[PDB]
Amino acid sequence: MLKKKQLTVLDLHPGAGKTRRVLPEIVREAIKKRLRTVILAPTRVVAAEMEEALRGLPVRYMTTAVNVTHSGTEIVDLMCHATFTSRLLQPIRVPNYNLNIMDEAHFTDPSSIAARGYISTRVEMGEAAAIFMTATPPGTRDAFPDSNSPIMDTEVEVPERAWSSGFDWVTDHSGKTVWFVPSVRNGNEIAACLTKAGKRVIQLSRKTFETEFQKTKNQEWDFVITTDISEMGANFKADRVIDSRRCLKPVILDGERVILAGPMPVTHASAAQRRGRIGRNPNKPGDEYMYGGGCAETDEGHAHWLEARMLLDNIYLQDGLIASLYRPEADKVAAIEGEFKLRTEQRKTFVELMKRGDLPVWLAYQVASAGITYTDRRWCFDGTTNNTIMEDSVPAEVWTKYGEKRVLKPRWMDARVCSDHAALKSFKEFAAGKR
Ligand SMILES: CCS/C(=N\c1ccc(CC)cc1)NC
Repeated sequence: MLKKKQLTVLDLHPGAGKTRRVLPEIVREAIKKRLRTVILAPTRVVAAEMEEALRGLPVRYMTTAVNVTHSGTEIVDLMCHATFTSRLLQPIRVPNYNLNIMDEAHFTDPSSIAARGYISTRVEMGEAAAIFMTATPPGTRDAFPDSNSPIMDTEVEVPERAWSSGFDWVTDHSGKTVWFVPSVRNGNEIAACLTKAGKRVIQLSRKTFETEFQKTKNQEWDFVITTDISEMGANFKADRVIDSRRCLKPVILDGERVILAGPMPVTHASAAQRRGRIGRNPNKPGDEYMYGGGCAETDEGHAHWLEARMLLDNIYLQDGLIASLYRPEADKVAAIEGEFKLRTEQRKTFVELMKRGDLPVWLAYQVASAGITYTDRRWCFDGTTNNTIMEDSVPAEVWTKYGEKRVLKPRWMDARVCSDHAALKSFKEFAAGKR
């Protein structure tokens, strides 16, 4: 695997030992061969689990999720997928790693797709080797792969709202369940229904993941209600997965707005990953997987692939060349390579709106390409009446940095800035000039 050119896809089934068994062997060989190596973790939780599997080995942890006193002589760096992509975009020089290892290489967030694009392009140019570790490579059509122990698979109607009757099997269970819901708001309703029935529930989503995940180890629970973020290496000591088989899909309409379409079917890769949370202990056969819908290729036309192109167009590769998306996932978007390339100043605004502004990639691009500077928030208020953001059935209001009370009405509407209470609160703070 460890030779210039060559991208290897390590596709062992979920729980086969890619992270705890194969990864340390690869790292030992890389260090023996003096290969400058990067290990890409999807989340800070996976970064912490990787330190445990790699303990002793000289690895430089470029994350605050690990508390290690480095020696300065490490030739292996470990960082999150987003950090790698972020450093590539920023003026900081990123080493030209001879070996690029991506754990949970199926992650569909824009920064993970862009990282795959950049790395596979360097490999195609003959400059580096790469290893993509995932049980579900792009384009997988099997939602029921192998497991460490047999799983009972059952197609059943799964509630997506609070219920009074008709789903006794859900609450009659005496074990631990991980339940995948299509959104934070849908999970809040199911969590409330289960709590009212006497169950102890933990909720996980992208924003709360590190803090709330600790509770799955620190306390006794009956249910974990989670969004699709738990498909990325989140390990639970559970005996059942309930899977709605649904997700929200960001869709760019007329090149002018982003809506959260659906809920709609998950991909086969997402279903296999959700199911893959259980059946991991060869001594506990019979873990259950209850699923409530079929799979579909909902990654085609999904905004994340277009956002990945906006990122790759603004990353230096060599002269005017631009990194292409990883070949198996390149047809998911219809885009011209280079169409989102920004001049140095607008590029800096683009980066700062994502990094400091915490805006979605698509929204950051619309603001930066319009020649608007980072601190100029007049665009949050001068959109059409149909772009009015609503808070509890009434127009949302903020005090501008000037001291004026105004209705939140952005020139570009992206549904992700107000898809839950937390997102709308962060967007209100941005529109007010508070970051
Ligand atoms: C706070 C009261 S309004 C204010 N600025 C303006 C000025 C003009 C207009 C358009 C009539 C709106 C707003 N600053 C504090």
